[PDB]
Amino acid sequence: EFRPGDKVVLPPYGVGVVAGIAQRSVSGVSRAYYQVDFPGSRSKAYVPVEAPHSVGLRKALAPEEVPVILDLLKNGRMPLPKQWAARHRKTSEILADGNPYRIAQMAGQLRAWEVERGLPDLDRQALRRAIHLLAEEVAQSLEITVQEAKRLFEEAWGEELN
Amino acid sequence: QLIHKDTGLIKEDEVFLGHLPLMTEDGSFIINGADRVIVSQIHRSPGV
Amino acid sequence: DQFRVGLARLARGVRERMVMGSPDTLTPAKLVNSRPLEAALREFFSRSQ
Repeated sequence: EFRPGDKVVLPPYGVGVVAGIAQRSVSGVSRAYYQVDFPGSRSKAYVPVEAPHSVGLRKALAPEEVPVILDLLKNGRMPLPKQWAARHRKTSEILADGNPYRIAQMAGQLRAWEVERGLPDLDRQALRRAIHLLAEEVAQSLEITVQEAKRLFEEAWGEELN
Repeated sequence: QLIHKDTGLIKEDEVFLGHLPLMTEDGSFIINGADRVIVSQIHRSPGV
Repeated sequence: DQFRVGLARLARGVRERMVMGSPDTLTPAKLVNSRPLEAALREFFSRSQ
């Protein structure tokens, strides 16, 4: 369940607070619907209360989960196919998937490769867009704007952030 | 609003379209920084 | 008239983006377009008699 003021995630919307629940008229009878808003978008969202766990509606990590993610961010890697197709495809799916542990785990190998040989014009967006959801997630949990939030990664990276 | 056919999941998210020229006081728009005018047209009315 | 007939050219630019890529993660923020409409209006306001 999600109360009015719960801090949640709605892929790929990064983070947003739930405003409440309402009966939206969809087709036939109106099932209950959760409401996820994003002030840094001015968008809007309606999430069915039936199976919230099927839309990948997770919740912002707690301040306790910062170090673990950082540790899997600095070191943790993972092999990927050589031809750009499968590799970038996988990375993309992982991105839209909305999984901070997987996005960070990915960011690790992507980082190891970026300063070695160097990152293709594709995997670059697959890195940037990856660090984006992270930097904002940190801003949701620790309530510190993308300035400070991005200032976090600098430690477990070795370099600053864009 | 972009809605899934099966998932029953709703996604609204307002977007952008473009720029639509506005008419002045006198009744003539400004295209490419020039003062132009839209003259009326005439053709037979629809029907049998 | 030019707005609607120009908007249908956008509707087709809608039906080609959704039918591919990632049908799960999509928003109209990626499904719409400017030019099919923008150019449609810019055309009328200049070239028409």
